[PDB]
Amino acid sequence: QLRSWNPPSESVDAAL
Amino acid sequence: AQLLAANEQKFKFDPLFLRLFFRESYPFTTEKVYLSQIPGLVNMALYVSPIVSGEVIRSRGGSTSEFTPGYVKPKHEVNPQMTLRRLPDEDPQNLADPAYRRRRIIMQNMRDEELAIAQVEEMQAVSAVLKGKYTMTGEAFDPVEVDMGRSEENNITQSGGTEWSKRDKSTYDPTDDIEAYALNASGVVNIIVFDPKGWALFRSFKAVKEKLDTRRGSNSELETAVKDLGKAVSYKGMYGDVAIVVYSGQYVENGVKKNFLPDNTMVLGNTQARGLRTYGCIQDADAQREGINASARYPKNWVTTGDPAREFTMIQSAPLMLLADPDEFVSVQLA
Amino acid sequence: AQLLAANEQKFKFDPLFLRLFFRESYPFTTEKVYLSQIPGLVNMALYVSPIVSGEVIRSRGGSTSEFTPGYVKPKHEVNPQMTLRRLPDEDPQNLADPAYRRRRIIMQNMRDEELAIAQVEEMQAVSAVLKGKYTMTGEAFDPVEVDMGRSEENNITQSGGTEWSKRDKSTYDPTDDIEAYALNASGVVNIIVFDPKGWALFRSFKAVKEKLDTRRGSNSELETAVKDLGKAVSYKGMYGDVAIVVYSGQYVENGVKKNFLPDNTMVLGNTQARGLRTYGCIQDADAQREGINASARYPKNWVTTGDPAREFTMIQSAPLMLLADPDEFVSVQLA
Amino acid sequence: AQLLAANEQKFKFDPLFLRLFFRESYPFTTEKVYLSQIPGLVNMALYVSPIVSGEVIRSRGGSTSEFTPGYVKPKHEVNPQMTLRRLPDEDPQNLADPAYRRRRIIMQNMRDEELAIAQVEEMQAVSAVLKGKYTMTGEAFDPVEVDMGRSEENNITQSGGTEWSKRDKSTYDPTDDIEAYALNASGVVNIIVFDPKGWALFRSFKAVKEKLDTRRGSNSELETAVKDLGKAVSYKGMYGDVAIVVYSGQYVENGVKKNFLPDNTMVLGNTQARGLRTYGCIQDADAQREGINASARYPKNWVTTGDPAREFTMIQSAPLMLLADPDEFVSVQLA
Repeated sequence: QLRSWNPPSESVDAAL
Repeated sequence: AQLLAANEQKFKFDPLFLRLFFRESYPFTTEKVYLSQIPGLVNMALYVSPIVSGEVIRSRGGSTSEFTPGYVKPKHEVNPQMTLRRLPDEDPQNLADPAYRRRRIIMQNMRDEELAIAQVEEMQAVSAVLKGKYTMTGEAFDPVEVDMGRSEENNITQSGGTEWSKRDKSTYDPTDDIEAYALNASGVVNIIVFDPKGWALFRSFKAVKEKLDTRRGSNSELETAVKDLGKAVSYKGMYGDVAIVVYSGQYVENGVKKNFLPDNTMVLGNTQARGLRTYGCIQDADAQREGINASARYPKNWVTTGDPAREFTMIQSAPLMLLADPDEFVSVQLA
Repeated sequence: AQLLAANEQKFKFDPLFLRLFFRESYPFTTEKVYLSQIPGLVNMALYVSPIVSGEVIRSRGGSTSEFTPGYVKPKHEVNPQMTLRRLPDEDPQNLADPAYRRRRIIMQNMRDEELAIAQVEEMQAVSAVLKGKYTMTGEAFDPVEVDMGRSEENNITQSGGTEWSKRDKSTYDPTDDIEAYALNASGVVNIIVFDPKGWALFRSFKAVKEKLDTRRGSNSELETAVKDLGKAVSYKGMYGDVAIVVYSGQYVENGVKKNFLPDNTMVLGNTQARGLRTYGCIQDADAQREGINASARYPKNWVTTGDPAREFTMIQSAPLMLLADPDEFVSVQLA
Repeated sequence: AQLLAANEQKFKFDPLFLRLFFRESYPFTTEKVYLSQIPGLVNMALYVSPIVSGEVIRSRGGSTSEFTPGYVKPKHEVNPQMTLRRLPDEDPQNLADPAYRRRRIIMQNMRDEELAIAQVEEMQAVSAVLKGKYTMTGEAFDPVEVDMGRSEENNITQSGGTEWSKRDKSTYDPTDDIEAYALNASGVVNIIVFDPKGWALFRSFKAVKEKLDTRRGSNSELETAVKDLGKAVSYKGMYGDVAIVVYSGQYVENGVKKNFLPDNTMVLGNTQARGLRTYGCIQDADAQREGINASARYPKNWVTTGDPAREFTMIQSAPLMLLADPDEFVSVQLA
């Protein structure tokens, strides 16, 4: 289920 | 199913044909090519007396204005079941993501798609400037011969009379034949691009090898073009006045691979010959209601619900690229 | 109707005649050309005794100072009803704009216009340095012959006596004829530009082909000029001392196209011959009240209200380019 | 009549002779050149014992110290009756001004003037380093031969014995002759500047063409000099050790034009040979009472009242440029 929504591992600004 | 804007390549590396001879793109809102509609060369001499001015000048009514563009719309699946092309060690955790795998696999799929249409377009180009005839053909489709009008003196053959193979490998100079075929080309020839063994028997003559300049002597941006496409175009060097190139490009067909070029052929002409890229209608409801009926290419990512309940990448185009002046190039089959 | 300043090309690519031999522009505030008014060559030898100085030196009163410049003012429509030249995929949404379509179509229209005046000017140039006579002519206009004064020894013919075709294709050397025609040219000849078949029978002699150097051996900026205009000027190479070029330019007249050059002709002269570009009055009320009566060219975009209620692009000029020394070039018709 | 300070050019573009070999300017307050007065090379070896010091060392009394400088004072009119050189569209309203027309026409007139004196000075230079003799001559003036003293081994000829034309065009190497003529040159030769056909038969030998390096391999500021004067000096390339240049400069005489260089000539020497630019008195009352009796050039703008009631630009100079060591260059006429 984590497939359709994915967080990168980085500072929040460059992750958003 | 991802949006239309996910179609970023910045990879335009066609082998010097659709980018150098055939820049003259004409995508239409209409199905066929209407050469009467294209202005092409304009009636470009007459003036009027110094009292008043004359009549209205139009697009000078091309005699034949009806051919079928090659509306090519292939597709593929980007099903997230594969391990993909892993560029060396850029964090395979994102490949583990279905999102990143799916987006870069649609990247890979679509790039395969436009290079497919590019290679079929290059086969169209090689047919075009090697015989003036193009076979608009396919199964469940009538074969239309699209002829630019290549003349007989543009199809004169080296094997006729005396062959270069049947000549002195040391003293004979094929330059005489070079201007012999260049004179009836409606212009100056500045590239002598051969197929490999054609250039082989061309250079077998000594006069060629001590007449050619191996040095750079950088003439134009053709060296830059070769540096870009170091794959299948090979800048042999200077023959003095003219540039010597060899094309050894290959197409990988349904079960086998083989070169684009025939055994021993040549086209003598300019680097600035006029090439038309007329483009037909794009038969996609999305394309019509957003106005991409007149364009080059159209990608899309899209889900099928039901029997083939899956998701695909679809590429649609309709090129009918030709040459404005078929007489510009003399097409010769070699010894 | 758009302003005068919308006349930006940065495209000056005339075929080495109006840019290399005929740089000597003289736009006037007066209708005709007054060769007495042009200083031309100045009386340039005499000094005065070391006590006092002598009389006043003038422009040395040219004998003939009355010819009619070719006041050429054509026009076209830029009616926003066409689909235009679409450079590959630079956002056709702006073409959908009437503003962008109209501005780049006036761009296209006007560029056609100056290349039209340039090609008619090149026909004037080829008439000028091939016979010394120019036909200032047109319907509803008297034909004035404008003669620089080309001499008979500048019109001597190769077919007279022995022809190069009627010579040994292997042992005869046409260099002897080269200096024979170059001696009575009032200077040194450093370009041997031929028309295509003229160069063909020139090079048919072996002595030519083992006397010429195919190498670059870059002598001057003529290689740069050829790289610029890779269209119709072809730098064959070095003949050793002299440069070998071939011009195969073509003009596309009212219904057909044909080369500028006659069948087999030659002009022997320098690359620095003096060429005048006298320019007449510009008959446009705008030009007079803003002082463009003495200039090269004049564009305008302008609306007609009433019967032809439309909008047009108008180009006006008046060149009468000639050669200062007709004896500088020997004009020879070949075998 | 405008002031003396209106003499701004910043245009010093002499063809590498008066700027590179002949930098050694000596304007005098006295009429003639007094080579005894010039120190030239100084007696430059002897020391004195470690007890006391010796006699006084002078300028070592040149044997011949009397030649007539070429006092050249031409002039022209700048009468505001012409339409002038109109640089493209910089507000012809100021040309409509008599003030701006007159000032930029004195600009044009005077620049013609110094380029005239520069071209006659270059003819003096080519006579000087091609035979060691200069003809100080003119009508109503006795012809003085000014000789630097070029030796016989500096005038040895290629046609003597075996000619390069009368040699193998493929295997013979003229490098042997190159050091043969360079050895008796009182120094090292680093430029092999030819006249055009001289370089043509020089390079006709194959050994030359596979011995020369076409590459930049930028040796010195000579490439910068060629980039500056891209007109008539042509940097062919490297011959390996030595630089290969060709000068094809031309002077446009009273009725005709012809090259500075003779048919086939060469001077072998250094780029740092010592060249004197002795300058005589300037015979102008203005020059004497403001101290410009010892200078390079003198302009003036000035009105005549009376019979030739007009206004003129007057340029005055007196060069007698020579070479300090005529033996520095070996002058050879070629095959």
